[PDB]
Amino acid sequence: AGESLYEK
Amino acid sequence: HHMLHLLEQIRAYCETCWEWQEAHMPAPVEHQICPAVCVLMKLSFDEEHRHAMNELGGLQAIAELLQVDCEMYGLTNDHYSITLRRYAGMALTNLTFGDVANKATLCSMKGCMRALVAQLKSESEDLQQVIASVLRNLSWRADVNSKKTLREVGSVKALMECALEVKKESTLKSVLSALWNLSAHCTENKADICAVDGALAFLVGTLTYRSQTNTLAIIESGGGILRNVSSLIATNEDHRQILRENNCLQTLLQHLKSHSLTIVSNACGTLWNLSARNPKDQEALWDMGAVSMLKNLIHSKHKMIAMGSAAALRNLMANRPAKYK
Ligand SMILES: *C(=S)Nc1ccc2c(c1)C(=O)OC21c2ccc(O)cc2Oc2cc(O)ccc21
Repeated sequence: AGESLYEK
Repeated sequence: HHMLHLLEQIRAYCETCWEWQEAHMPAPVEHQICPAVCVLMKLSFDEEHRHAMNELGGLQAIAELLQVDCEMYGLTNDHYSITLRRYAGMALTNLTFGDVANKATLCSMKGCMRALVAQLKSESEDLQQVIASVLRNLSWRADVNSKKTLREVGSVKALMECALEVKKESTLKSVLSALWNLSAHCTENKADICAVDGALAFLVGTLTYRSQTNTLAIIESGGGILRNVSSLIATNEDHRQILRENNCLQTLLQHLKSHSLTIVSNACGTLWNLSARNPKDQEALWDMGAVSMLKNLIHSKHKMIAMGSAAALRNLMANRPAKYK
């Protein structure tokens, strides 16, 4: 899935 | 200097809470905490501001604020408590994003990790989405200790049990994103997913998910979890039967036609494991037309699509049914 900043 | 002012207000409140915890109730609304953390939530998006937080110990202060509030109020429906936990978790997500040290630090704080996992049962699905986003970054590129800690706290079974009762798509994306990262760590993480009751039925259901917006996020995530755990399901007759009665193999063949390279790659990987050591599902794939569809993908430009389609074709071609020829 990977990494990410917050899904705003 | 302005961020130090904000972080000190949090740490001052955290110390006020621990003074009460040793004795026995301080409220966050009186100390003006939710506005302070709301600024830090917004400041955590910028990269230069994150470097300033990491020097001043911003991840430790925000994590302990989230920790202590969960321990005090529990699983409350209070707006001020939930909104505080939302803005705190959103900051931790950004701080954990692309920082191996910060991933290890938040994992090592085992009091906070237990406090995080417990919030997945909360009534607010927005809070479930924020908690799942933190666990996504922690599970991604986890060190040996961080992997072991995530298994210890029981994030795998908590997220899968949560995923069944999720309604909104934004929440469901973050939860399945975390489970896909968690499933790739070890064989025992894969077993915990399959061990949850009605979990495999849900993951087959996500393959034909009707999305609200024009995105293939839920199918990729759900099928991506299925690809990882299919090695364990391949050596298990009971789990195979759950896939048959929900039409899994027939769905995974339709996924080969998809324009999304992730969906095709996940399908070929799932069909690799399921095609081996099972005459029943082998004969089913021959009848549904797997050999033709897989023969189209053997000459693909990408590695995993070409490897998975060829390997699954090898298993089917090696074990031809008596019906054919
Ligand atoms: C969330 S509801 N509001 C919010 C969060 C973060 C930011 C803003 C509003 C804004 O005006 O831009 C920032 C922001 C967002 C995304 C990225 O990639 C960088 C960034 O930069 C900064 C720096 C600050 O000192 C304050 C706010 C924002």
